Amino acid sequence: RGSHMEDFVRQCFNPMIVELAEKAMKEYGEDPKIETNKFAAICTHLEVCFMYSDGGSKHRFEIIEGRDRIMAWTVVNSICNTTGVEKPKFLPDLYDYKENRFIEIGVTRREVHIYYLEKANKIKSEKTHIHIFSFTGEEMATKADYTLDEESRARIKTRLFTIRQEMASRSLWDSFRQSE
Amino acid sequence: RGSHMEDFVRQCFNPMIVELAEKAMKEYGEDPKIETNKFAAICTHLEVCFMYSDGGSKHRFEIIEGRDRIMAWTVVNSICNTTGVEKPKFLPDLYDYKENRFIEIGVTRREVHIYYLEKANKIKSEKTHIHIFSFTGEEMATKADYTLDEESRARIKTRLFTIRQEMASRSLWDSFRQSE
Amino acid sequence: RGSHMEDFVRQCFNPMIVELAEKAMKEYGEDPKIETNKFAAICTHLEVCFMYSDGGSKHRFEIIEGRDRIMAWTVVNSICNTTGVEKPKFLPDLYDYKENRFIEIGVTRREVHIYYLEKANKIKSEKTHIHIFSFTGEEMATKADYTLDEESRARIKTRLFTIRQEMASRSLWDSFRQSE
Amino acid sequence: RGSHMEDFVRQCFNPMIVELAEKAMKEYGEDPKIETNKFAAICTHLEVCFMYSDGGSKHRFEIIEGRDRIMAWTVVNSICNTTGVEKPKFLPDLYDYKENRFIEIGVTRREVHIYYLEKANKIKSEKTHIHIFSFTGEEMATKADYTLDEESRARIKTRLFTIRQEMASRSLWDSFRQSE
Amino acid sequence: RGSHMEDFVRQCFNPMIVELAEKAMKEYGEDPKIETNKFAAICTHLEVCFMYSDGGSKHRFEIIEGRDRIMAWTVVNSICNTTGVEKPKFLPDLYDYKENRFIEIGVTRREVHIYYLEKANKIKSEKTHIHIFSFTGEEMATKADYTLDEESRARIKTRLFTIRQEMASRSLWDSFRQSE
Amino acid sequence: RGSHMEDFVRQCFNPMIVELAEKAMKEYGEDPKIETNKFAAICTHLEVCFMYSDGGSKHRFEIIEGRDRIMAWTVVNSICNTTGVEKPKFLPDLYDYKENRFIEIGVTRREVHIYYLEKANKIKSEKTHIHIFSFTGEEMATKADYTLDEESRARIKTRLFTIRQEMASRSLWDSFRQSE
Amino acid sequence: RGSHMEDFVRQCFNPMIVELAEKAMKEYGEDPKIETNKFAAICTHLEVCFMYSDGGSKHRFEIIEGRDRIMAWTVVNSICNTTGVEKPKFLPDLYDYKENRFIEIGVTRREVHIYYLEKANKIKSEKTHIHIFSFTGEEMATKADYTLDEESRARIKTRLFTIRQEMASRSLWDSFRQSE
Amino acid sequence: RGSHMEDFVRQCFNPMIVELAEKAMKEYGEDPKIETNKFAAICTHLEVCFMYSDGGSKHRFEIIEGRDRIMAWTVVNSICNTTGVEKPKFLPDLYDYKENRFIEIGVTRREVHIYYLEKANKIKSEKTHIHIFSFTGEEMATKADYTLDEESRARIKTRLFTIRQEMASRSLWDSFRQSE
Ligand SMILES: [Mn+2]
Ligand SMILES: [Mn+2]
Ligand SMILES: [Mn+2]
Ligand SMILES: [Mn+2]
Ligand SMILES: [Mn+2]
Ligand SMILES: [Mn+2]
Ligand SMILES: [Mn+2]
Ligand SMILES: [Mn+2]
Ligand SMILES: [Mn+2]
Ligand SMILES: [Mn+2]
Ligand SMILES: [Mn+2]
Ligand SMILES: [Mn+2]
Ligand SMILES: [Mn+2]
Ligand SMILES: [Mn+2]
Ligand SMILES: [Mn+2]
Ligand SMILES: [Mn+2]
Repeated sequence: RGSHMEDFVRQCFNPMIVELAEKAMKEYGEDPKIETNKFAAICTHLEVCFMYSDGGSKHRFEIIEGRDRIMAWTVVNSICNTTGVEKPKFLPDLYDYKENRFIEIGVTRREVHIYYLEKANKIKSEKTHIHIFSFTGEEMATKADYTLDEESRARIKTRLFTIRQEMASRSLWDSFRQSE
Repeated sequence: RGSHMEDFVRQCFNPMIVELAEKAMKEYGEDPKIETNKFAAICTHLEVCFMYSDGGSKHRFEIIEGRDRIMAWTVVNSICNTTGVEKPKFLPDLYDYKENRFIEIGVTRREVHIYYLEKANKIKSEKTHIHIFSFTGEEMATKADYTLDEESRARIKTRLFTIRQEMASRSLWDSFRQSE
Repeated sequence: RGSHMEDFVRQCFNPMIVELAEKAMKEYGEDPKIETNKFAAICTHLEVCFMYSDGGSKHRFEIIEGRDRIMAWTVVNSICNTTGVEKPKFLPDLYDYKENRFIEIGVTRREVHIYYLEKANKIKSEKTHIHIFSFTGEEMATKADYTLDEESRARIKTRLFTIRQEMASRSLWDSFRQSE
Repeated sequence: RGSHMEDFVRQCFNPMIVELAEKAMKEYGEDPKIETNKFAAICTHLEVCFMYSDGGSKHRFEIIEGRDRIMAWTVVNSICNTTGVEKPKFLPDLYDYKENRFIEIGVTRREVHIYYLEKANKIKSEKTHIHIFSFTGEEMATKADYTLDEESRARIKTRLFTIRQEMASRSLWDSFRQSE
Repeated sequence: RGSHMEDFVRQCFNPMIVELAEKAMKEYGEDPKIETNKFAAICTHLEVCFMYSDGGSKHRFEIIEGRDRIMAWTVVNSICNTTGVEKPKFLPDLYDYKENRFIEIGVTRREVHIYYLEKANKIKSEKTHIHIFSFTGEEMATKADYTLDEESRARIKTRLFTIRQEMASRSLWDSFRQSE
Repeated sequence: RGSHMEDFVRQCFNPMIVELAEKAMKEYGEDPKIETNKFAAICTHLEVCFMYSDGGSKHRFEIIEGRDRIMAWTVVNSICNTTGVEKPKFLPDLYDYKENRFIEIGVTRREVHIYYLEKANKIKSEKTHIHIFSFTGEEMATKADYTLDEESRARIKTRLFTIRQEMASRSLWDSFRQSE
Repeated sequence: RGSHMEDFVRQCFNPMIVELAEKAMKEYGEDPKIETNKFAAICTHLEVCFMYSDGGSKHRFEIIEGRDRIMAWTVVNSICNTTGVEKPKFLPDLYDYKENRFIEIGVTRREVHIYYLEKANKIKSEKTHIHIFSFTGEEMATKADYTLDEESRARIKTRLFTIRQEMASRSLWDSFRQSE
Repeated sequence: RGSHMEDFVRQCFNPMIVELAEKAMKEYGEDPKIETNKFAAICTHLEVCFMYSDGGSKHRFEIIEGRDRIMAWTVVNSICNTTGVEKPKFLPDLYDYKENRFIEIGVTRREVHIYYLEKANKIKSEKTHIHIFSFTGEEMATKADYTLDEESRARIKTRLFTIRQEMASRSLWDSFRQSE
């Protein structure tokens, strides 16, 4: 099928992220060789989730994203049945053992304003925290509480803009921006 | 002999925990292929001990559990002969170099209330600290002093409930609960 | 979902075989947590293919099985366009650079007689070689030409009978035999 | 307990051999810290078995020794049920896929004459091949058929004499010789 | 600069080949980000050289290609000053210790006829052997002496056609063919 | 060409530093076999940059030095487009996510006074921080703000003096000092 | 030569410590196969030095012990020429970048009182800090300043008593105690 | 001390050869930092011995060189006490299990004629085989029996001439040639 996107994705993200993105995609009946924009996004969203969890303290976060659907919900339940938080309706990306809340991480090519309202209206889980980033460098978190310190968040932002430049250097960014 | 428990134990715990559990069992004349509930427990108790020691600071804990009987007592003695704590009658699981006390870690399928009294009456070592967890998510430590911060203990609790769900998903939990 | 088969499969085959079997299954819309007999088979068929290719000389075989559909056909075509053999209708498992032919490897719980006729009638590619094994220890190859020497084939047979005993030790063999 | 033998055994054999010897010993209710001569022997017998299997061609031997009792018999049965050799009464050490026979490897501190008769009278399996070595450098195989070529057997002999010198250098050989 | 070729090259060849190709290119004042066809070729020519040397016996070939200019000539000289072959004017790719000759390996997108005459007229070293391959599957060696056995050469040919299909699947083959 | 410097450089710095220095040199049309003093310097400057970034907290610094020109500027831009700092005219060595500034690291064989003025006059980027070290042990940073704590800086200084002694032990220091 | 000590030393300390101890011994014309008590001591003193440096913060200590004589003095000089501390007459074991002083670590089988006076009278370097430990569990540091926190020092003490028990379990302790 | 030779030796031979050469030198009271020509030779002689043993079949040679004096003689004795060859007076470099003889490998900067007579007159062990090489490319073995096939010996010769060129490129060869 031979997509420039697909070769760029494989040279741009580390193999562990690429393998994991393929699982979720196939597990949801999507094709990384055909749905190449979504493939690029899932990797990106995956790497952000991973840097995010790296920002905290040793035992701070439980990583929900990157597991398979059944096991992701298994840990979700174990978390709810031991802390007592309400079981979310939709799969979150993380759990903060420090603040005792679930995190939903979104990565957008539009206004951080737009995505967040979209995610807040779908959630209505109240307790679940929302933290979104954009490819231009803005972030936006519930109650203005950004969980991590500035430097951990600054790096994520830097990485997201590197991915943008690399995508645009290959004339792929325009098509990627119109994907979301 | 072919026990569902035994295959689940080997897929659920990491190889280092499984090897170590087998040593202790054989070293005490028990068979992991036949005593599969106890095999599952020893692994679990082993993993809890290991996460527990991971919760502290770099040099905080000496790990007694997981060594062979003779060497476990050797370090126990070295600890007593250098700090001056009373030599316990029964093998503890850890030593806290911060609070200067031995830790006994128990993992229960009953009320944290029941196990602790059972362990306190057998101990009578006074100095030795007791910290027990349950598979439903409660903990219970001497003098309400839980040694680790909440997040390290929360993770242990989460893991213990994942093991429960996985065991029950395979219809093994009922037999495991009636083992203790 | 918790299948004894599924835990046995993961403890019985090496991780590389299990990962690869899952790809092919998901890539063909099958579930290893639900289609556990087929999961066990695909692993077995995979390990046989791998030992088989290990039997020859250094550069003897090209391994078609275990690649993804698109790439498996890519090498198939490269092989046909460089040797000149007829392009098979169905994906083979190997290519013999020594005898210059494609190999179809089957693994059966029935008479080696039955499977081979089934595979010969579906093939009709004439050139493609067929080599089947059973779980009881018989083999059966086109033109009585068994490609490998006796010892390489003897080991495959031994392994196949170990898998049978292990499956039956866990009361899984009866259900597995009725799967084919 | 502190045995010179036990420290010498651990410095003289590689960790994989030492771990494996401990399994078999514990699995048969023997103590390597107390039965140190037998501990030294089992390691030696283990290393000989391993070099022996290394002497053949790639797929020549199946290694029975070093597995646990139940799994060693499992492969034994798979071998018998696929070749058709008679199932031995006693666990052999190897299987020769080339000559299609089981091998019993013995290592002696007495006359190769004595041990072999002892092993032949106990066996009576007829088909099972016997190949014994001594610490002084002699060997002795059924039907004068020594399976491996001279060089592979010469190395085993050399190693066995190195172990003797090292043991005697530490004044352990005399007690070891009187063990058998 | 963002070349589809360049991303495909990095996903198609192993990292060791890509690193080595970059050295030679930079060492000769060429840019892999700009001269992407030549970048793709040098990798290909590199991988062929490496499989080629893998075809012989253990100590058969000395690999000249892939070293830096100064060190490649150093070994060339050591080879000439110890065997007595004439020192080539141009850097060869290999040395055959079996046939005692230097090998020049070429990889072409034109007729194996054309490239070979081009390489023979430039060489005039007489002793130096020439062995060329094409992307369609033909080979062509001096004195019809192809050095390796058929299977080693068949694999090279297969790989070369896989690279062609992958390049064309991405609409890169047409531009690559017009590069040579 | 055989330079004592070049052999000393390869035995004195770790392979990762040596490889990276060669890239930058070749990427700028310099020869490490001929420009051996500059080769020694680039390694040194590289190791200082690396220890420097190791001094901070986990996510403190982004390392600009050691990347290739195009990618170094890519991250530079991502940093500027996400924080809003002015885009430097010249490539810096690091970015401090804590103090939000770019760092220029210089290593001198002259007065820390001289180099700094030279670097300040060329920079005029105002925002970019300057931190220089000498081989005799002095440092010198903008606004007397030395970013790292004393111990991290003390180690760099120690290492720089070890390199001096080693160079002089080989009678290479005099020529190296006259290089700058 | 075959010393029980020598086999115990090799099973008791990790290979890196044993290799390093042998260097220093040979570099000073001592034989670990003959001077086995001193061999045991140098390992012990080495492991203490290593745990000690592990107690501090990331960049706290420079490790002098374990290097070869010439290189140990090279770093010593670099440290003196960059901080300005007086160059010790005798090789210390460490440097504290936090407190800016050299550390001499001694390990004794006598009264911590005796060794320290012996080391203080030989030193007279004033600035160099002295910190000694005993095999019974006492420590003793200059100005009652023990550099590390209690837990790091407690572990060293525990380890030292384990080595004592292991040595005595093998009837080697009595001869070791009379060595010092 | 800083010898160009010593830096060249460390960049020219692999770390395992350099470590091993240092052992033998220190074990014989020689200094690689001062006796740099002998240091270069011992490495060279070591690498030749290692390639030599690599030339044979899997179990062909026992490597005597590179062990410590006591252990080298231990294997020598084990070889003699199991084959029955005469115990050499001087330590050989190898044992050929194929031809049943000890090998003395010499590497010369003079006529292969001179060295061999020197080694034959000192030996007088009759049975011990002698095989010498020169840096110009000639070899010379007892009874014109060169043990290995031409290609294995050709590579050794090539390597020896590379070392010569590298040494001379650094103006070290002249001093090295006058060392022998
Ligand atoms: Mn998600
Ligand atoms: Mn999300
Ligand atoms: Mn316990
Ligand atoms: Mn417990
Ligand atoms: Mn197939
Ligand atoms: Mn098939
Ligand atoms: Mn046996
Ligand atoms: Mn036996
Ligand atoms: Mn070339
Ligand atoms: Mn070529
Ligand atoms: Mn720079
Ligand atoms: Mn700089
Ligand atoms: Mn010291
Ligand atoms: Mn000291
Ligand atoms: Mn020698
Ligand atoms: Mn010699």
